Amino acid sequence: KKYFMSSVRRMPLNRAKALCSELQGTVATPRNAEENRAIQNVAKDVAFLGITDQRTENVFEDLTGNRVRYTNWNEGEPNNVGSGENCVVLLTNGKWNDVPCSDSFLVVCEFS
Amino acid sequence: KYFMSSVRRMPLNRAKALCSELQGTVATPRNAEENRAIQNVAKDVAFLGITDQRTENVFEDLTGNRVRYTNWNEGEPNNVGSGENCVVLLTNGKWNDVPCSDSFLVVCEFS
Ligand SMILES: [Ca+2]
Ligand SMILES: [Ca+2]
Ligand SMILES: [Ca+2]
Ligand SMILES: [Ca+2]
Ligand SMILES: [Cl-]
Repeated sequence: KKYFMSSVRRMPLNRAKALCSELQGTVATPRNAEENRAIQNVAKDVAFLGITDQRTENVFEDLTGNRVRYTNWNEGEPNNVGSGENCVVLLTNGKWNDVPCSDSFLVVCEFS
Repeated sequence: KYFMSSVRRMPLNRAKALCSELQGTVATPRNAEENRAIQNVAKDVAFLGITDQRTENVFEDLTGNRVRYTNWNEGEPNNVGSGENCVVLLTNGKWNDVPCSDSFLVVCEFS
């Protein structure tokens, strides 16, 4: 099964990726509502998910460039505000929001 | 318990920081079964969450609890040189006490 663990500190996506990979895991990518809720269980505050539309705007892929199916966008999202929000975070209500990849949030790593 | 190994080597302080970052701790085998599980996740010599920093020759986990199960390599623990207060799991599953300042892989443990 997948196991989810949340970080203590906040960091931008690249550092989040490096953290999870240090222990041979990846940034949590929920594939369904059950997994989304499991990530919610460990995330005490807004946290990065392993999803981005960095390749093509409004086409969301996991960090391995594999287009995702399941999404749980908060109402009004994704809105790509300003210069661009190409990363994704899980809000404390379980819904998602696109944010700048350079902004800092907790990270939830995924292992199996 | 779930065990994960790092890919890079680092001293105990950085190892502890790494496991703590994801709310886990450096792996401490409580029996032969856990010892094997940790050995398998590690591809090379790795730190365990055991030290005798507080009292020499009194090995305890990172929370001060004295360890019961031990799997010392023949001749260990020997506290050689100017001292060896940390512990690593060798590639054969046995343990060796080493300087906490030295760098090895780390296996973190989660519940
Ligand atoms: Ca975008
Ligand atoms: Ca947004
Ligand atoms: Ca010693
Ligand atoms: Ca020794
Ligand atoms: Cl030492």
